[PDB]
Formats: sequence, structure tokens, C-alpha cells
Amino acid sequence: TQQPIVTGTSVISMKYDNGVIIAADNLGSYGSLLRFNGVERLIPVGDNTVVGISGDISDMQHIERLLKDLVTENAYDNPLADAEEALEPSYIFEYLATVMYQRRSKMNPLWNAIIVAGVQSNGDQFLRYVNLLGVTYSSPTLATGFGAHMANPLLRKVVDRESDIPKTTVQVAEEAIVNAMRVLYYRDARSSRNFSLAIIDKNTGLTFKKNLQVENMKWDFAKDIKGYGTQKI
Amino acid sequence: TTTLAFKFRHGVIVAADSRATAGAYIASQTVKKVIEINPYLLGTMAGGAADCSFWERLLARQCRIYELRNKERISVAAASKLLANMVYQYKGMGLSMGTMICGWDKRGPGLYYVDSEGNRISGATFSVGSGSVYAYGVLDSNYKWDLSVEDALYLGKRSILAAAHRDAYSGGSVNLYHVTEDGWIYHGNHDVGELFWKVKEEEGSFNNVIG
Amino acid sequence: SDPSSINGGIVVAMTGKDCVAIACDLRLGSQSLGVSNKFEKIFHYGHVFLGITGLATDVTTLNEMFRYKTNLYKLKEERAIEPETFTQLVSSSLYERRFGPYFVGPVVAGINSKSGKPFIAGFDLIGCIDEAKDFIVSGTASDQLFGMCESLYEPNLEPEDLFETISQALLNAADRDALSGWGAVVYIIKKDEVVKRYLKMRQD
Amino acid sequence: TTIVGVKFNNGVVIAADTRSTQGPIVADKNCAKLHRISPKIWCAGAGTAADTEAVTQLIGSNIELHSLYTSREPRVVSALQMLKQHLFKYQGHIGAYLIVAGVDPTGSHLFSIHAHGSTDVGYYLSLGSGSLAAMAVLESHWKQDLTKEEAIKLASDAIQAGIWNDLGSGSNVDVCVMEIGKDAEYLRNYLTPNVREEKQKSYKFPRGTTAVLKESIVNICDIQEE
Amino acid sequence: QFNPYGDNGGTILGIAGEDFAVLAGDTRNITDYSINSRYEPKVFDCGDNIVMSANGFAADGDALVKRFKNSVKWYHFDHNDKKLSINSAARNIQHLLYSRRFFPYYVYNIIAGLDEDGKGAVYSFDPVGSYQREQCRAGGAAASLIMPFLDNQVNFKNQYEPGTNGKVKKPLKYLSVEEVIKLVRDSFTSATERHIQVGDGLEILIVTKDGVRKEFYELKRD
Amino acid sequence: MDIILGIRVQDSVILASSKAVTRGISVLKDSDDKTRQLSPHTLMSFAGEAGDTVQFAEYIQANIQLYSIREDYELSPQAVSSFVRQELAKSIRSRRPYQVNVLIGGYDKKKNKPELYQIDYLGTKVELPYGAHGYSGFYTFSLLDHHYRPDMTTEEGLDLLKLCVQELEKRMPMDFKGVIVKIVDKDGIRQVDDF
Amino acid sequence: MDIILGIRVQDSVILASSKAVTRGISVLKDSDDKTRQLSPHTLMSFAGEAGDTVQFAEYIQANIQLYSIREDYELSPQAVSSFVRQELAKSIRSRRPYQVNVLIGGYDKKKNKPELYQIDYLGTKVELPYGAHGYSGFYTFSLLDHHYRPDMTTEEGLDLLKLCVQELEKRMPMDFKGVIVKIVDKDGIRQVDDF
Amino acid sequence: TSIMAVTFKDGVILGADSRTTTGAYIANRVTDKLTRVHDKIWCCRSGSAADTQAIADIVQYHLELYTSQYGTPSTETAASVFKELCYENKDNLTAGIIVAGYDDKNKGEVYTIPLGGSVHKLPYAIAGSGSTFIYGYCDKNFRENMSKEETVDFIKHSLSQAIKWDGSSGGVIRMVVLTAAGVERLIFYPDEYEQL
Amino acid sequence: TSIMAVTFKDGVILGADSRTTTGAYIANRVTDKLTRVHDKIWCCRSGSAADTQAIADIVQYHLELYTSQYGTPSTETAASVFKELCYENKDNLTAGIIVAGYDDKNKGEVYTIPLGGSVHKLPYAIAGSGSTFIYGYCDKNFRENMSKEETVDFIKHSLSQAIKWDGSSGGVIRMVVLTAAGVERLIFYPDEYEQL
Ligand SMILES: *[C@@](C)(CO)[C@](*)(O)[C@H](Cc1ccccc1)NC(=O)[C@H](Cc1ccc(OC)cc1)NC(=O)[C@@H](C)NC(=O)CN1CCOCC1
Ligand SMILES: *[C@@](C)(CO)[C@](*)(O)[C@H](Cc1ccccc1)NC(=O)[C@H](Cc1ccc(OC)cc1)NC(=O)[C@@H](C)NC(=O)CN1CCOCC1
Ligand SMILES: [Mg+2]
Ligand SMILES: [Mg+2]
Ligand SMILES: [Mg+2]
Ligand SMILES: [Mg+2]
Ligand SMILES: [Mg+2]
Ligand SMILES: [Mg+2]
Repeated sequence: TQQPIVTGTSVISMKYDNGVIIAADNLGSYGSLLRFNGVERLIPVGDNTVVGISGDISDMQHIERLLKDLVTENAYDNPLADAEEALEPSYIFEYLATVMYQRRSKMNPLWNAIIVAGVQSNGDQFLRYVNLLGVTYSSPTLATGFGAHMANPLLRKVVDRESDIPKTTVQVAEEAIVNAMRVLYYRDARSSRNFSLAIIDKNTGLTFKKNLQVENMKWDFAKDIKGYGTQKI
Repeated sequence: TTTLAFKFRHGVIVAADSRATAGAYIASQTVKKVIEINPYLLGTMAGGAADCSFWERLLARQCRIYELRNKERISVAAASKLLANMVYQYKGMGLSMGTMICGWDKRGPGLYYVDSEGNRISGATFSVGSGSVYAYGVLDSNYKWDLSVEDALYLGKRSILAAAHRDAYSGGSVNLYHVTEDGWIYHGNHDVGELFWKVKEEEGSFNNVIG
Repeated sequence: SDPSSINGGIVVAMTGKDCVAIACDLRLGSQSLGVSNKFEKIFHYGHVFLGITGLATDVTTLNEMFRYKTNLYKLKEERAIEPETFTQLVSSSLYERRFGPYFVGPVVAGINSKSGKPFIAGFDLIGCIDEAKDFIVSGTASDQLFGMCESLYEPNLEPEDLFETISQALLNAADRDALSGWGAVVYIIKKDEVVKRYLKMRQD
Repeated sequence: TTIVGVKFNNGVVIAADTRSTQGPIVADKNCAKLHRISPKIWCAGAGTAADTEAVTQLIGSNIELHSLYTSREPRVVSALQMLKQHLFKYQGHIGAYLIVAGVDPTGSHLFSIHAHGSTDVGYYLSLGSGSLAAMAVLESHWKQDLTKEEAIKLASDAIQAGIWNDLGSGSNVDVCVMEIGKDAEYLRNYLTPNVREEKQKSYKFPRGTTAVLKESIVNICDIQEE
Repeated sequence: QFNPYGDNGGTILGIAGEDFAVLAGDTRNITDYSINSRYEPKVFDCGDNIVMSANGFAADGDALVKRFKNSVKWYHFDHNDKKLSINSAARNIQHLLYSRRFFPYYVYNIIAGLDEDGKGAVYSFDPVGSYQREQCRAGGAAASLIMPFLDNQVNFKNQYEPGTNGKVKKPLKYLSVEEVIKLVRDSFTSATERHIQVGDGLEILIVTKDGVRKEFYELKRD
Repeated sequence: MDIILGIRVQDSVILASSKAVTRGISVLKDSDDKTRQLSPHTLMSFAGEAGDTVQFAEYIQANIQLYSIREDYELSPQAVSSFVRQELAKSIRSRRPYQVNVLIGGYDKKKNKPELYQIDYLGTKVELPYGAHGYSGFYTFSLLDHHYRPDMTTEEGLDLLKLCVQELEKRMPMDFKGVIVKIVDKDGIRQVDDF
Repeated sequence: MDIILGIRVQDSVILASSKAVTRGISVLKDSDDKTRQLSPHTLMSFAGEAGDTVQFAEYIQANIQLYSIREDYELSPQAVSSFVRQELAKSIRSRRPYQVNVLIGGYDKKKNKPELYQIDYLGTKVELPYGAHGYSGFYTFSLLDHHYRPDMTTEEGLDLLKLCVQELEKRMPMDFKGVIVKIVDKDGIRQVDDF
Repeated sequence: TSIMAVTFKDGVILGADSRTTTGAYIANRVTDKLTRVHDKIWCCRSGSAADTQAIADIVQYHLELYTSQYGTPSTETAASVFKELCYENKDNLTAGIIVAGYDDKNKGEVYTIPLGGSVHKLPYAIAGSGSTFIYGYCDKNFRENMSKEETVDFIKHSLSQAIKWDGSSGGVIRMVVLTAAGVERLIFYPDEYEQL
Repeated sequence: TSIMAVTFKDGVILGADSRTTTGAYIANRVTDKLTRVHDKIWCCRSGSAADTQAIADIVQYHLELYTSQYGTPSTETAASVFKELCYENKDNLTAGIIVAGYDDKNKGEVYTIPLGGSVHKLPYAIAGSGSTFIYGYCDKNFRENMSKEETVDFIKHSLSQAIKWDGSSGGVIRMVVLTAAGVERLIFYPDEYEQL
């Protein structure tokens, strides 16, 4: 049993017709102090998977090393390591899910919420969540922390059920994700303007975008707001 | 729960209700609180359903090995003692069991009370469970050694009914057993809903209730 | 310890076609112990019916209090109080004890003598009104009653059909609750006749 | 609950869902969360249901008496001030979280108020368990210089976000529109996107199914003459 | 302090027929007041004509099912591909549950299938292994809403034959699969109305001698 | 205090109350009368926390005796029981509630009927054919449920009471030092000196 | 369990132990023998928490019986009492201590003297002419301090024991259902069937 | 919260962020923490919003009544009324207030009133959760008798850093200038101050 | 405690105060918080003195053994050993360590290891109770590729303010310069830095 120290906030994601999108800001908070401003919380595994992690950063870095070691271990005595016997999103997730549940069962959890986003061998979209309790679930949209409360409602307006996935393009899906990140910047006190975004498409492969910023923000209306009730000046 | 058992000239009667509870909610009303250890041995269940069931079935396996090794059926005293020592390992750990090991052996009819607290008591009359306090009144006032099997079965049935009526956590149906030297005999499942009205009319009791 | 579940009990009310029905169990307990099988939880002030669940001392107290207030209402207004008006009086009276409340779950049932419109309402222990069209539930088996009423109920039932529906809702909910039962009563209410029926149920 | 308030060109609009809960259980499926303080001043309430009703009736009663005393139409800032001072005095023990809105001779107004007595001003606001789902919609679609029709849509879209994505919110959408120089229009059940489907079976019983012990006529009439 | 348990809501329902059995459960997964998934399967085909659902804390439910499926696999290896009977599976599950008596699987578990005589069978478990066979059983969040309805409409409780006035009960006539599925759908539709953790979807698994069939029905998403 | 019983028969009410008073590990007295005569045909037995019991009983006694003098008329057992209940329901929300449970046994001379009322410290009133407070009813109710008839004689009620007491003396861990028994009928209140 | 007494007279040791076993508000048995014969001339009575009592007594019994067989020789009461004390002093610092208080009464055939040892759950041993465990001694020690002589006969010891029990039955709130009395002398151990 | 008040040659300037939080959720991102108690006496509020609003409302009442009887009150008088409330009700309040005002006689004055109810007259003052991160910066960069433009830049840069490091602070930077000329409201948006 | 490490053109400089407290009592006013784990790899310690000393001693052992087998370790390797201890024993430690070192290949590097056991490579780092008061100042005044003299002034001014506001910080300012030229120890007394 511990308490999280340096933490990462929301990770948001969704499925679209040919793949998945996942995003997360670049902040490492130390309580209310916005301590570290250059933290990458999306970690690619091969060219077909991106693991997005929120929660304790020290545990994130530990998980990052497990995944790096997993790739190394899979290549051992494996001539098809870059082909048929390459790591799949489902393999990577189940491994993490095994670790997370085992750790909670020893009362020494990895204080994280994880979303594994990727595309399988057969082109199927993979998107599943796991957390410190070992609780797992899948949905067309997935989000951690504040994203669950604010991003999911917005993303579910685009993909409300399974049948909406083929009707959703990558441009629409990316637009929804970027808008959600702006909303989280307005309303989450432990978020930053800078973020990373990853697209895993079954045709165009893995596109990893760094140093993105929230833009087109509405603040002008603030000038007209005066006082807290009766004040006019 | 309400469970009871008593020795008498013609063996030992064993009776129990069938209600299972999860707070105020009635989870089940058809549970077997009597356990079939072996054809000459019975066990009651009161308190933790899972605990009672698991340890008594474990006991039953222990008793069977005994028969294989020793070419002889285990005594009621030895059986109750195996249980007692088994649960005593886990004393203070949270186990909740109130049981009665009823049977007939070389010493005649035998009846032992065993609980998770560590007690192991031989006795002619027992009742354990939330409704035990109601059942004891009927038993103590009507219990004799020279009791006919017919009258004895009714006493154990009537005693459960008394408790099922008053205790909110006891009810459902009554399960009856009679243990002879030739083994135990099941004497049926009796719905309290129907049984209550029957007893009221035939006996005249429960006058305060309207029917 | 929980005052709302020491004595136990349930109340349910339903609307029908030009009629209402209100029913209750008869149990009064001290936790596991059953004390009385004649503790009726339904009272009436003229043609307005009030069922109260919860702590029995507060049930008894509130009855005596609403009898007090409705008798004065009648002397001054020169007419019997109506369900809509009584409902507001119950709410007012409960909220005036906001920080030392009566541990009760009242249920109003009746027919407006002028409009002829059937009326039911429920409250939380501090006065929040739940004016439902279909049914109202209260007591230790409220979850059970919600399940029964929500599946068995259909609108515009005739008195003799409504009787069977509400009775079965009560009986089967009570039989899945340790703290409810020991008898049951059902009131069938029409604009100018009221029938009261005692049900036969299991006494455990 | 989910409740919202949205300002527009010539007035203000508020909206709410219609679910009330007792833990995980739904007590009322068509609850009324839009309360009237005065004819053109309405408030939506979240938190302890009795408190939001009681505190609204009380201030509305005192507002009416004040309006009669002053021979003037009541102002929203009066209701706001009276509410926050009352709530502050009870140190949050009256669990009323309200969005207060209305029109008066001064213009159109929109405020939020918390149980401890803090007030806020805004062009768009949201309160309740579904406030985050609603605010996500408002932050995505709100703009300056909205029309009446755009504002009603934004408000109900915000409430829907709560209905679908928040378990504490559900059923229907209520709306009240307060436009300058007009009567306020209270739109009860403006939307009804959660009608129960037809049941597979009828559970109407045969008459005589239930066992009965006694029957008796209940005397509800007064004592008779002669 | 770290709480190793959670509540993912959901509700499940098992009904046993004369020559069939059903195991139903909603597809909603939740934490507190949020929805995780509107479609997350909760009832599984475990092999040997046995269906299973562990409702409550999803992480413990997934682990138990995963272990039982594994227990079935090794039962075949060790006993010459012998079919695991429903009564044998139930006893095995008791031991899976009680092996964690002092750190329980926080789930209410139900299995359904056919007994060795071909009749429908439903077994219900508590979190620590107490099990019993039943004809009708609802487990989970809205179990208290549904079970009284099933007592009334499956076992005909408190129902008597008109004219006799409480002297003669309603006879226990068996139900068909089509009649059962109606009670299941009405049970979940009623539960969805009054319980906030129930909704989104309903997935039913029907077991016959022919195999395991599925049926899916939408529920209210509020 | 510990055990107080009550049984209403055909023409009377019988109240049985334990004799023991205990402070910790010591029995201070073994002949304590846990009852007060409220009026010539109304008797109240009581049990609860020390001090509260007697203070409450005597407070009630004084109020009923005052009423009797003022009106030159004996209140009905029902009227007395309602007065007592209101005092307890008033007490439970006070700064320090009376921790007292009571049984009121009386003979209504107007209706020519015996009446027994059970009232707990919360102000929970119930009219009964037989009743008990505390852990007493747990042992005795099964016997009363079995043997009780409303047409019982006073002598039959006493025999049933002996049976109830015998069961208490067997299964209760606490020694309550027997009971004082009192009968309330048309001719007033008297004590059974041999029990 | 509740009351265990012990008195050493001229030529014997008398142990009196209560008969009642209680689980909460219910007396489970009223004829329980709270003693084990450790050897032909050594008797141990015991009282404490349920389970611990019997488990400990029978564990001690087995060890002494093992010694007797191995050496074909009966240990002295002093040797047995020291063995028991060490087991309890070992127990008190263990993960879960035995919650048991004991009295060891024995006749030393070598010295031709009766001996009584009082040992509590901590391993506190003391040789006494008379002793008690729990709340028993509180009532009885004043009578024993007054009436006790070391030259008393067995019959005089029993009469003094009756007096001690009579005082317990008067002033103890708990009903312990009388006592089983056992005498340990040169001829072995026997039970007084009428007390 | 991040608030400050700074005296300069021509008068005094109040400054504040616009973020109000309920835990990690931002309940309001365009809050006005600069509140008026008299024509040219304003305050910056920190701590409980309910407490600071109730206090400022009472003070505004006291100063309105003071003015009706005795004429325009001093900034010291205003700070005394705040103090009297904050000090006597310290067990039931959580309020950190900065009082700032302009006289023609006394010119620009700044009083800070931390949690206990003590009063401290200063050349400039900083308060709120975000003030901790700019004690070093403000001490190094503050000068007396700055110009209006210099003082605006000082507050802008200071609050910019406070917002950067404190998650409880953010939104826009509001400012209020108090001089003989009158009362001027200023506002600065993220795109302006973040790139400093 | 107030500690910092700053990279510059020629290498890296570590800086720290010299105050150790037991509550409000100053147990030591001339503490050396700059500790050597290898010839040109040093660390700044914050948190529990017992924990940080035990850790640094173990690390020094690991790096001495590393050097005997594999030659001179990297600053990243040193930071990894610190991390491995701080992370795996996080439940029983209270250590906030800044690692700083000089290679000829990698030049000056700075790693910070806060309470959880996470690692963060930075251009400069600040830590300790007194660091809170200089987040604003350090962010505004830090530049990359500063000269030795510029970097010394930056640390001196920064720690000067941290000491000024933090009671847990104080005493002298110690510094350690790590370049290709070698290792230079510096010290600055109150009379020098207080008047800045
Ligand atoms: C009476 C009913 C309660 O006093 C009696 O002791 C029964 C005995 C009993 C014996 C065998 C099987 C079932 C019941 N006990 C219970 O009903 C217990 C009471 C209890 C509740 C909570 C506890 O935790 C501290 C301990 C005891 N109930 C249970 O054990 C309950 C948790 N389990 C079940 O009801 C098991 N059923 C529920 C439906 O699924 C099948 C298994
Ligand atoms: C959503 C549903 C929040 O869940 C919303 O805020 C509604 C608002 C509302 C407003 C007007 C009418 C109806 C509903 N709130 C509720 O539905 C509340 C939820 C709630 C329960 C308990 C609370 O105290 C901690 C606070 C809020 N429901 C109720 O208030 C109602 C059902 N009463 C009660 O549950 C009884 N309270 C009374 C006071 O003590 C606790 C239980
Ligand atoms: Mg054993
Ligand atoms: Mg019962
Ligand atoms: Mg919803
Ligand atoms: Mg001793
Ligand atoms: Mg910020
Ligand atoms: Mg200092």
C-alpha cells in the first residue's frame, strides 16, 4: 500500500473506421504543483500498439521498462519477431492486466489507469482499459480520470455504439479528440496545454504526434463578467 | 437460523429451518442446513453458510478415510473432535460456525455441539442459531426420554415453527431427520406458511394471530 | 441502530380508474423479534388516507399530530381537507424538523371530493414530495416493492383488479423481507365508498 | 441531478433532468427540478431535494411580500442575496445547490449558488452530478450572441449529455425560457427520450387469486343525522 | 489507504426449465456514477454445456471465470476428456472460492446448464463458496427487485385458485423457454427503470442438449 | 432492571417482575418491587437504567394521582397508557432521555375488561394479551404463543407464568432472584405472596 | 468459565468447579466437568476462554501421561505444577496465548501431604491452603480466612465449601448452576455425587 | 488562487487570476476575485469563497453607512472593518484578504489580512496558494515608486509564474488600477502572459 | 533544505544551504548536503538525513564496484542506482535526491529523483522545502549554456531567496563545480548573499 506522488492526469481514446486514436497531456503533477512539463505518457510498443498511462509516474516508468523488456524477450529465438510472431495489442494488454491484478492481490498496486490502443494482425481495432485494481473493460471510447467524466460524453456523441465505428473517419475522430483535450484544459486543474496524440491505422500504420497545443480557445467573454452578483463596476 | 437436535430412547431427532439472509434481505428460503456426513452421521449449519458447509464436507472426507484405514465407522465423539481441532487452528481469524454432530455409534445415540469459538459439548438437547432461544422453550417443556418417534418428530418440528414465527431471520420450511441405529431417515420438507396454519387449527395455539 | 429499520414495515399505494388503493403490512418488531401482528400503519382523516412506515413511535406520533391539525382545519374551514392540501401540510410539518427529523416514510392516498381525481404522494423523512401518477412505495422492502410495482402495474385498473395487483405486490415483497409481514391490509378507495380487506399470508 | 443555465441575446434559459435518487434506486422518474421564485425568476436545484424546494419556497414567499411592499417587480439579485445569506447562515447544512436565472427591469441575469453561500456569475453554468458531462457540451458549443432557439438547443443538449453519461441523471428534460419583455415559458417535459418499451406480458391477475380473511366497510363520512 | 475491492454494478439472472436453462445479465459496467462500457460481456460459455457469471467486482469475476475455464481444461486432460457435470462444476467452484476465504472473490456467482438426467439446472454461490441448486435466482445490484417477481411468476407464490379463496394453491406448471425469456426481459426492463446501475443492454445465454445459444436485447441507456 | 412480564387473562392482568437489583458484580437487593400503583385499577411495572426507572414511574404516578383528585374520577388504562407514551416520546428527543421500558396493566371498570399495554423507552406503544421487555420475551414468547388462551382463568395464567419463569431460570445466565407477581382485576390490585 | 475453588485440608485437596457453560445469553449446559485427571493422585481444574481451556488441559494431561508411561513413575504435584507454569509462561509471549487459569490439586505419596497450586494464564504460580480464580475469591476469601484450619477433616472442608458456595449463590449476579466437587487423597481421586 | 496588490507612484494596482476549484475540477475559470467595497477601496479575496463574499458584503455595508454619516472612509478604516470580522470570527472563517485603496492625502495603500486576523500594511502584498512560487521573484523585482506601466508588467509577470506552477491558479489575469484619475479595469489573456 | 543543480557550458554546478533542523531547533548550521558518490558524480540530499545518507553510501559502494569491473560509470547509471533504491523502498523512505555529474562525452547532466522514485533528466533542478519560493525566480532567470560565473550568480541569488523565506533553510551556501578541469568547492557566507 502506498500513495501516488508524481501523477499524470487523463488519457483519452476512441475507435474509428480503420483504427484507434489515443491522447494524453505532457504534465507530471506533484499535488497542486505543476512540476514536470515534458513528460511523455503515451508509450508505443512496436508499430501496432500504444499504451497510454495515467496515475503515478514512477510506476509508469516501471511499466515502460517492462514493455521495453517484453519486446526484447519476444525477439529471443524468434525469426518471425518482425512478422507473424510480433507482439499484438491483445498480448501486451493481457500481460499488463495480469501484472496489475497480481500486484493488487499482494496489496502493493501499480497506482495507474492504463489504456492499450492498437490494431491486431487481422486489422481489428483493439481498445481496452485496465487499472490498479485489475479491473478491465472495453468500449468504443475510453478515458481515464477526468476524461471519463468530460471526454467520454463528447466522444460518445461521435461513436455512441459499435455500429457508429465504420461511419467515423480519422479526420472526425481526431477532431473530437482534440476538442476533448481543449475541454479538459478548460476544466481540469491538473492538466496542461501541451499534449501528445497517437493514431494507429491498419493502412497508414502508427503516426505519433508530439508537441501539440490546445488552440482556438474562448476567453474573450471573461471581460464582461464582473463581481459575484450585485457588483456592476 | 434455527436448528435443534435431541437424544432420546429411539435415537436422535434433528430439525432445522431453511432461511438464508443477507441483512434484511431474504436471499434464499430453500437451503439445506443439515449435512449428510455419512449414512449414520449428520451435521447442522448455523452462522457462516460457506464456513459450515466447507468444514463439514472436509470432516466427511476425513471420516471416510478413517473407515478405510480402520475398517470401522468413526464415533460421533471422534468426528466432532476432528472438526473442533480443525476450526481451532483458525480461531480469531473470522470463522462463524455453530454446529451439531448427530449420530448413532457403539455407545448408542450421540450428540455433540461444536462451534468456531472452540466449544465442544456432549448433550441430550441442543438448539443453535438466532431463533434457538424461542425453540428451547418448547423443547424444555415437552422433552422426555420416553418419547415416541412420532411425538419426537413433531416436537422438533413444532419447536422450529415457534422460532420461525417470532425470529425474523428464521423461517421458510422445516427439514426433519431421525437417526436410528440402522442409519438416518429423512422426514421431509415442511413449508412454514402451510404448517403454521395447520398447527394453529389442530393445536389451537397462536390464538393471537388471526386466520 | 438504524431508526428506519428497527421496527420494520412497508406501505404501498396505487392509482386506478376513478380509484386509489393503499396497503400495509401489520408487523411491529424490535429488530429480529416480532412484537405485534396488529400494528396497522394506515390512518385516515376524513377521506384522505395516510400510510406511515419507519420508527413506530414517530408513526404513532405523526398520526396523532395530523389528526390534531386536520380537526382544526375542519373547524375553521368548515370542510374536510383534500389530498393535495394535506400533502403540503405533511411536507411542511416534516421540514419544520429538518435537523431533528421524524424517521418516517409517509404515503398519502385519496380522491379529491370536488374534481374526483385520484391522488397519491410519497415523502422522504424531511418532506420532499414525490407526486407519482402510478404508485408509491415505502418501508424496509421498498426495493422489493419497486420491483413488483414496476412490473405488475398497469394504468387505469378497475378497483377489483387493482386490489389483486397491489396485494400481490405487497405480499411477494414482504416475503423477501425479514422485517415485513405478519399480516397485511389493503384499502380500496372510491369517491364515496371504501373497502378494507385483511390478507392471508405466511406468518414467519 | 443535471441542471444548466444559458444566457442569450434577449434573455436567459435554464434546464434540468427529471430523476431523483435514493442511493442506487430511482425514487421518482419524472421529478420537477425547475422551481418558481417569482413569475419571471426561476431556479433549478441540485443536492438535497427537500432543501432546494424549501429554500426556494421561502425566498419566493419573501420576494412576493417584498414586491408588494415596494410596488415593484422582483429582481434576481434580491433572490440571489436572500438565498446566499440564508444558506451561509446554515453553513452548508442546507444542501441546496442552485442555478438562479430571470429577467427584471434591470435586464436578464444568470447566477449559480452553492450550499455554503458562495455565488458565481456566468453566461453558461452547470450544477449536479452531471455538471461535468453538461459543461463539456457547453464548452464545446457555447458562443457569444446566441439566439433564443440556439440557447434552448444548447441547454437541452447539455442536459442530455448528463442523462446519458451520468447515472445520477436521467428520464426527461425540463426547460424554462425567460425573455425580456415577455412572459416566461415553462416547458415541462420539453424532451422525452426515455419512454419505457412495451412489456412482453400482462401481469393482470384473475380475480380471486389473492387469499382474504376479512372484509369490512370503512366509515369515512361524518356522524349522520336522525 | 488502498481499497483492493470495487463495485462494477450489473445484475444477473438464472432460470431453469424442464429441459433447458438460461443465464442472463446486463451488459453495463460502471464505477460510482460513471459508465465504463455499455457492452461488456458478463456471462460466458465455459465449456461442457456450462455457462457462468460472476457478478460484483469485475476483476475478481474475470479471475474466477478464467480459473474455472482452466479447471474444465485440466479436468479433460486428467480424466480422459470426461464431461464435467454441472453438479461437479459447482463443487469445484466452491473450492475455488473458499481457497480465498481470508481475501474473498467479491462476486456472486451463478452457473447454469443441464444435470445428468437432462433437466435444467441453476446453481447459486455466495462469495465464499456456499452453493445450492435452484430453479430461479437473481444475483447482483437489482437482485432484490427481481427475485420477488420470480417467486410470484415462476413458483406462483401467494397465488391461489379463484373460488376456493386461499384453500387451494395455483399448480406448479412448468415454463417454456419462450415464456421464460419474457420474464427475463420484463425483469430487466423493470430493474432498469428503478436501478441506476442496470441498463444499456441485456445478453441471454440459453443452454439445451443441442448446445449454447445467445440472444441480445437493448435496454435504456440513461 | 432485568425481567418484566405481563399477561392479560379473561378477567384480570398479571404482572411478574424480577426482584434483583445489581450494581456491577454485586446483588444489592433480592426483594425489589419494580412497580407503582398509578390508580386503584391501574398498575405499571418498569425496567431500564438506574434512577431513570423510579424517577419516571413516580413522576407518572404523581400526574395520574393529581388527575384523579382534580376530577374525582379514575382515568381508563388506555388514557393512562397514552399519557405515558407521550411522556416517553417527548423524552426520547430531549437532552437526556429516560431509559425506561414499562408495562401498564389495568382493569377498565367502564368496559369491564382487563388491558395490558407494552411501552418501550422510545414511546412505542402496543396493546397485547401478553408481553415482555428486554431479553425476557425471547425465552417466554414461545411458551405463551403455545399455551395462551383469552378465556384463561387467573389461576391458569399463574401456572403458565410459573412455566415461563421456570424456563427463564433454566436458560438465562443471570440470576434475577425470582419474581414478585401482582394481579389487577375489578376489585383492585393485590400481590401473590407465595410464588 | 466462571468459578473454580480449591482447598487443601489435613489429608486431602478439595476442588469445586461450576457446572455451567454459557454462549452469550444462553446456558448451553448445566453439568460440565471443568477438570482433568493428570495422574492418579493429581487433578487439575481450569477456567478461561472457550476452547483454550480444554485444549490446554488435555495437552497437559497427555504430556503427564506420557511421562508416567516412559518412567513407570508418577510425577509429584510440585513437578507437575512447575511443568504447567512453564507452559503458560511460554504461552503468554506467543502469537496467541492460552487464556486459561488453573488449580492443581494433588496428593504427594512420597511426603504423604496434600498440595494445592494456583496458576493463572500469565504463568503466576503460588502454593496455597485455599485458592480461587476470577471473581470467585472475592466472595469466598473472607469466609476461608475466617474458618480455615490446616488440621481440618475432609468433612469439615466440605462444610466450609458449602458455606462459600452459599455466599456465591447469594451475592453473585450470575447463575453458575452449582458445582462439581472432587476430593484428592492417598487413595486417589473421587467425586462427591451429592452436593 | 493567486492575488496581489502593488503600490506605485500614482496610486495602487490590484491583480488576480480567475480560477476557482472544487478539488481538481475548475468550477469557474473566469472568476472576478477583485471586489469593490467602496469607490476607490477594493479587495482581493482568497480562501473560502462563501466566507470572503459574506465578509466583503458586510464590509461594503459598513463603509456605505460610514460614508452616509462621516464621509469618505480611509483605506486603513476599511482594513480595520475587515480585520474586526476576520479576527473575531477566526474559528469559523477561512479568509485571506488583501485590501487596497487610494486617497488623495494618503495616496496608494495596501493592507494584507492573513488567516489569523492580523493586519499588515505593506508596499505590496501577495497571497493565495500560488503566491508561494513567486516570493523570490516579487522580492527581487519590486521597486518603490514604479510607473503605471512598470507596475502592470510586474504584476503580469508575477501572476504569470504563479499560474504556471500552481494548478489552483489560472485563467485570465484581472487587474484594477486605483489613481486620482479614477478606476481602470484591465484584463490579460493566456496567449499574452504565457509567452512571457 | 534548499538544494539545486544547474548545467552550463563547461559542465554542471551543485548548490545547497547548510541547515538541518529538528523541528524549529537547528541541529546543525554548517551541514554539507553536497555528497560525492564518484569522482565527478555528486548528489544533493533532501528529506530524511538518515535515509539519504544510507542511500548515498550504498550508491557509492555500487559505483565503486562498477568502476572496478566496467570502468567509469555514466551520470545516468548513477541516477539509475539511486532510483532503484528510492523506488523499491518507497514505503520506508523519505528521500528527495538530485544527481549531477560530468562526462567528457555527455558533459554536464542533471537528474532529479523526487519522493516516489521517478527519474527526470533536466537542464537544472531545484528541491527541498525552500525550493517552492524560487520556482518563479529560477524559471525566469535560467538560460542554457551560461558561463561558470553566470551560473554561480544564478545559484547564489536563487538560494539566497530560498533561505530568506524558508526557515528550514539557512546558514552558508555551498557549491560544487564539475568540469573537465576537475572539482572545485565553493562557499558563500550570509554577509555576502543576504545583501543581494
Ligand atoms: C440463520 C438464517 C441466520 O441466523 C442461519 O444462521 C443461516 C444458516 C445457514 C446455514 C447453511 C446455509 C445457509 C444458511 N445463516 C445465514 O443465513 C447466514 C447469516 C449470516 C449473514 C452474514 C454473515 O456474515 C457475517 C454470516 C452469517 N447468511 C450467510 O451466510 C449468507 C452471507 N450466505 C448465504 O445466504 C448463502 N446463500 C445465498 C444465496 O446464494 C447461495 C448461498
Ligand atoms: C441528482 C439526482 C443528484 O443525485 C439531483 O441533485 C437531485 C436534485 C433534486 C432536486 C429536486 C427534486 C428532486 C431531486 N437530488 C436527489 O435526487 C437527492 C439525492 C440526494 C440524496 C441524499 C442526499 O443527502 C446526502 C443528498 C442528495 N435525493 C433526495 O434528496 C431525496 C430522494 N431524499 C433523500 O434521499 C432523503 N435524504 C434526506 C436527508 O438525509 C439523507 C437522505
Ligand atoms: Mg483435525
Ligand atoms: Mg420469522
Ligand atoms: Mg443517466
Ligand atoms: Mg495466580
Ligand atoms: Mg495553472
Ligand atoms: Mg532562513
